[PDB]
Amino acid sequence: PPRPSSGELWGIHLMPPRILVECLLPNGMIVTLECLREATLITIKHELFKEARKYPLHQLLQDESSYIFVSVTQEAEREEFFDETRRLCDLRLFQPFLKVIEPVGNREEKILNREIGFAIGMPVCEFDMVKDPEVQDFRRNILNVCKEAVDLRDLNSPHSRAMYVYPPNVESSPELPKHIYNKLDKGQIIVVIWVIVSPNNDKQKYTLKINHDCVPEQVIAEAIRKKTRSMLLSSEQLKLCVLEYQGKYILKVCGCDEYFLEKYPLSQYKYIRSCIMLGRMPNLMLMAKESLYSQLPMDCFTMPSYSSTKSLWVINSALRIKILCATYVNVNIRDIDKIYVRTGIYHGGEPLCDNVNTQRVPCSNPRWNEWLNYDIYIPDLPRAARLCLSICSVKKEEHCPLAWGNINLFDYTDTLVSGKMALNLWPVPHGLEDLLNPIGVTGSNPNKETPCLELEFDWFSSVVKFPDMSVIEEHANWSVSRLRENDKEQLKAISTRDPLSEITEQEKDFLWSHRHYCVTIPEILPKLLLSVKWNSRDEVAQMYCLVKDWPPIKPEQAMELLDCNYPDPMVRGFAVRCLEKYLTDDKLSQYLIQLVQVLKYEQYLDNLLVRFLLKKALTNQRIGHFFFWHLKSEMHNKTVSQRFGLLLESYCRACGMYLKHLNRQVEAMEKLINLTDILKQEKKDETQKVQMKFLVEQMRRPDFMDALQGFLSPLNPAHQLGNLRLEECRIMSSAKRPLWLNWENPDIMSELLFQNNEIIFKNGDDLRQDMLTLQIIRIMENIWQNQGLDLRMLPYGCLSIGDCVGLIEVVRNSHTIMQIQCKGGLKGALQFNSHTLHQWLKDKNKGEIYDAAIDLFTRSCAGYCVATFILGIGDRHNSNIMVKDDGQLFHIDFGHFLDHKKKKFGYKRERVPFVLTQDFLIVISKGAQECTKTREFERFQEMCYKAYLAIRQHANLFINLFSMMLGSGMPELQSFDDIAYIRKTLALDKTEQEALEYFMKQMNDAHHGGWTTKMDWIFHT
Amino acid sequence: LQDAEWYWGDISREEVNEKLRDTADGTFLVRDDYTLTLRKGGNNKLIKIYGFSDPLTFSSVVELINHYRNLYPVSKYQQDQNIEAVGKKLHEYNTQFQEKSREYDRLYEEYTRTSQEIQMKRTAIEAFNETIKIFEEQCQTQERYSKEYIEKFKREGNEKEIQRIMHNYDKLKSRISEIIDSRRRLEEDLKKQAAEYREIDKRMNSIKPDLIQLRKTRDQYLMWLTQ
Ligand SMILES: C[C@H](Nc1ccc2c(c1)OCCn1cc(N3C(=O)OC[C@H]3C(F)F)nc1-2)C(N)=O
Ligand SMILES: Cc1c([C@@H](NC(=O)Nc2cnc(N)nc2)C(F)(F)F)oc2c(F)cc(F)cc12
Repeated sequence: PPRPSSGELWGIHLMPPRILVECLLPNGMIVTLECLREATLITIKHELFKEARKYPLHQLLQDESSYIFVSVTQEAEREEFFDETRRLCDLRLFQPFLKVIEPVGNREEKILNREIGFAIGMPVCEFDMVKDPEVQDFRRNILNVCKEAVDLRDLNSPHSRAMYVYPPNVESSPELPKHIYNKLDKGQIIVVIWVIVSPNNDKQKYTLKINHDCVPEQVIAEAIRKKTRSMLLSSEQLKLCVLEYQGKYILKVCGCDEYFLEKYPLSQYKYIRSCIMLGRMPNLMLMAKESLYSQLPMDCFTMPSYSSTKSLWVINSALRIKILCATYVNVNIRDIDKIYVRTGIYHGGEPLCDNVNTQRVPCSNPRWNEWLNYDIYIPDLPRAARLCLSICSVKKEEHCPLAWGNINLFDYTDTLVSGKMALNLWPVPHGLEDLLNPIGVTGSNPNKETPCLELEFDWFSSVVKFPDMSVIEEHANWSVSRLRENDKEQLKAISTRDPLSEITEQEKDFLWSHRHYCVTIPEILPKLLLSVKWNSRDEVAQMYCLVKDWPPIKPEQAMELLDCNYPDPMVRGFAVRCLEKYLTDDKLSQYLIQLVQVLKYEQYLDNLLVRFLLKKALTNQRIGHFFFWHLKSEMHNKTVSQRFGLLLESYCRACGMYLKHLNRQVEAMEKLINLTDILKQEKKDETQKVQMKFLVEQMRRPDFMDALQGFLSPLNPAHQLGNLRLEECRIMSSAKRPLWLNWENPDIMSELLFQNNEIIFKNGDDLRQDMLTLQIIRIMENIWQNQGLDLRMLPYGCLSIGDCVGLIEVVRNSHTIMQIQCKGGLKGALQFNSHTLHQWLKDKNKGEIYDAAIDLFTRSCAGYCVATFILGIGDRHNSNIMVKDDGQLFHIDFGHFLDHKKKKFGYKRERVPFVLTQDFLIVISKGAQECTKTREFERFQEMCYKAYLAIRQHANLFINLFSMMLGSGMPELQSFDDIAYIRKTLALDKTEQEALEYFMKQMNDAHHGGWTTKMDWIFHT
Repeated sequence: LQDAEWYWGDISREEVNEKLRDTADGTFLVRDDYTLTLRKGGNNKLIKIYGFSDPLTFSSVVELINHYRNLYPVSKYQQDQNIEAVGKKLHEYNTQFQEKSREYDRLYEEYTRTSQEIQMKRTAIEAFNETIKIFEEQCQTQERYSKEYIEKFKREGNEKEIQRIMHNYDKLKSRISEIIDSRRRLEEDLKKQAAEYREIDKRMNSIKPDLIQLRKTRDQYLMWLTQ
């Protein structure tokens, strides 16, 4: 199994500088060899065979290079160590010993399997030894997706391969808002091209001034024109010369590995558009296609070693299941009286009938041996129907659960299963007081140590299968053959209502009645689907027919149909089809975290969503990267290990050379986890100067230097990480004492972007909340920008790469409000100046620039006021808020703003009070102390007004992004109850004009609390 | 009508879903326009309002219910256990609850920890098993090869080299016995801890209902002081 240690040896983080290893020889001798911790296997094999001549049977030992080492890893696996460059410390050994053997099978195959294993954090052989035919089916069938993807990639080589790697980093629309266009000179942009001339990297630069919407091929053409200037060519010779050569070159961003390989307007590339909006001057490097195409590997895809039915609608009986007996259950016979098995049939978390219990039975012996009869008929079962059961204690009369388990009533072959079934059960979540857990994972606990409940399903003298579509289409016409002026107005007004809005049982009938009209308002579909009665086969079969011929909808809307409320496979395939056809890679990348989460809701391993994502990951390596990490981050998790592992296996088997790069990232991350695990456990008492010494000492060693230099940033794999600057590495003074790391940017032209690449590694905290909050903030900004509201946010990078381990991107030239005040020389004042901040900006942006900085601060300040309100981020202070030198403000450190949300001992609801500090208002008003009535402040209030309304106007999208996360694992996004707050902030129950005034009140209420003395800044006396 | 017991002001749906949790199909309450929440098939149905559909037969909301009555409701009042003694027991039932609350968390701190350590041991044992298998194959490799050599040296007078072979052999098997001994001492640690787990579970399942009913009664003592 996967290991919990990152120790170099079982239950030991660091190997002593030298250790004894027992080397079992191929002539059956055993010698003990003292080794360096950091020694390679080649220097270990050399030294062994030398000393092996002292020992008997030295005569049988063939050439040193005829043999391979074997040992047992901390995953209890026989690893054959093919790559002998590897060091003893990096071998992940259980017990310090090696066995010298003759290599056996297909070397190529075995090496790749190891690489796939290491990558996914689980050995491939564990999958081979799994009997579930669904598993082994998935493994074989999914290679269709892999073959398709690999074909696309090597279809129009080598451009296609360069497209997979280095896909264009592009906005979703070419159009520019006016605030962006007005930023251009005259619809034009000044661009700097670069070329590497001499072997020792001598650089020439061409400064073009081109229209913003020129495609890269035209940029290159204009560059050719500038160089062929003064070569006595005719219009014809020149025009011919550009045409011939404009497509023998590609542009690349100087400083990172982004390329402009596709015919999009230059403005549409995110790097350019950023430069435009930042007022910076794009520095692109020009090179020949061969220079890139030659560096591409041209990888090869090995195919792995693993290569009487009655319908359901002709079985007119009531459903019934038999609870036989459990093995045990962990209940005290003192205190607790009796135990029973509660059951229920469910469609998602909607029950399809009444829940049915068994008779009471004494704790000590659980045997029931009775048929439970269920209040629906076998044809009336929907396709996504599930038994959800548990075992309960009974002690007024206080019921509680013990163990629980859920089952798909049809398997993945559409086969309504029958016969005997053992079901090893799961422990209850933390705070779950409910008798049943239908949201929990469907299937049997792979922990066989757990209580095990046997079941019997009714037999029907043949295999029962869910009907074909033809059968279901017919029955729709059997089902039917048996308006007003304010009606159309009414069901227009309930598509505009949000998903979290509550629909009356009248409105459900209303919708169902007018279901044929609804096809003309196709965004109503989600609501109509909630009006369906899924226990009624008659309604379902008709709805299947509507969905089949339903108009596509925006992918932002199709997404809703992938959350927990829409279990039906037909409804889901629709969503996947909408996504297949209308979802840009831009948006797929932007919403990838939710799309990965909702894989967990899928009933079966092989499905349309998985096949869609897997294809996009294997087609676009930017997507694939975060595909891999979002999955890898959860492999520790009992519940999803097997699914995600299986999915990771398919990815890693077809992703190409990137598997190699991903190993380098993984190995680096492992060393960081181990190193920091030490600092957290064994040296938590030791002082922070002593820790620095130890850190330095370990990072110096050659095994660590090799591991953590020359790999790609997981935050952004366009960025290379070169040599470590250990002098700049340090332990930060924050919660969980995270590492601050620093790498040289090894780009030939790094000076034109950034020469140092800084990442915060944080071992200890769950980062999923930060990830999600930042994503939201990004989306908010994307909405604003696209509508032409120029509010600048700063959603810096954050990535969970494991169980409470992740990276944060550092932003340069930025400081907490606190840090800014201390810089200005406090003078020991108990209260901070309040003009200090504005002062700091003036000093930083002198004269010419000044107004631009205030503008940016005003715009950023506005975005975060609105974002912070809507989301209810109450917990802001002078070390959460940060400001860049240019004036841009942003918020950091989320993941604690929900800690005080739940009531307690009746203390009323903790209001999230919208306030803005006086220091910020002063900056907005350029130093005026009457800063509550300036033009600056009105213009600012207006920004906030428009922003608020824009997010409100897109409320459904945010609601759906949160809804998809509910089954994830985050303890703070558990139920639709947790999201509800946003309805209050956006005022979804009121009018638009009432909401604006609500927000206007809330905002004007803030600054009534001005001149609040704040009599001590450290301790808040 | 405002006074009548089954009306619950204008409360959120989380609060409502909480109370309609785990009831028999029939139970109900009204809340704010007026809507009526209800159980049917074990679901929380929503029904707007005087009447539902076309024929608006009724004059007030309190009548409407009572015709469909011909359903046992949730009560704003009915809190089956002077203002002075009740103000005391809130400090007593809330301390009794909060002492168990912190005892449960510490039980969970053990529960979780103990759960992981067990899974670790199970991995370790799998490892030892594979380790030991490898040494056992090394033993059979030594027999295959030393067979032809031990007979040669036995055929010569040379039993100096017999002694050298078997010094290696004795070390190997002595080593095996030590590894088997380590697996065994872990197998007992695993079985000891698995029972420690099973026990920590039994205590949690015994303190789980105690924690619920201590919250139910404590919550209704607050409802008496605010009414
Ligand atoms: C020179 C140094 N620069 C800096 C520091 C922290 C962050 C940052 C930049 O920007 C990236 C955003 N960020 C986010 C966080 N953190 C966070 O989100 O939680 C804790 C804290 C860090 F300790 F991880 N820290 C930073 C400074 N001002 O002291
Ligand atoms: C849950 C959740 C939210 C909700 N916000 C609040 O409930 N704020 C609030 C209200 N009252 C108090 N006392 N404290 C905080 C909401 F945004 F959905 F409304 O936002 C989240 C977010 F951005 C990220 C994430 F991982 C989870 C969430």
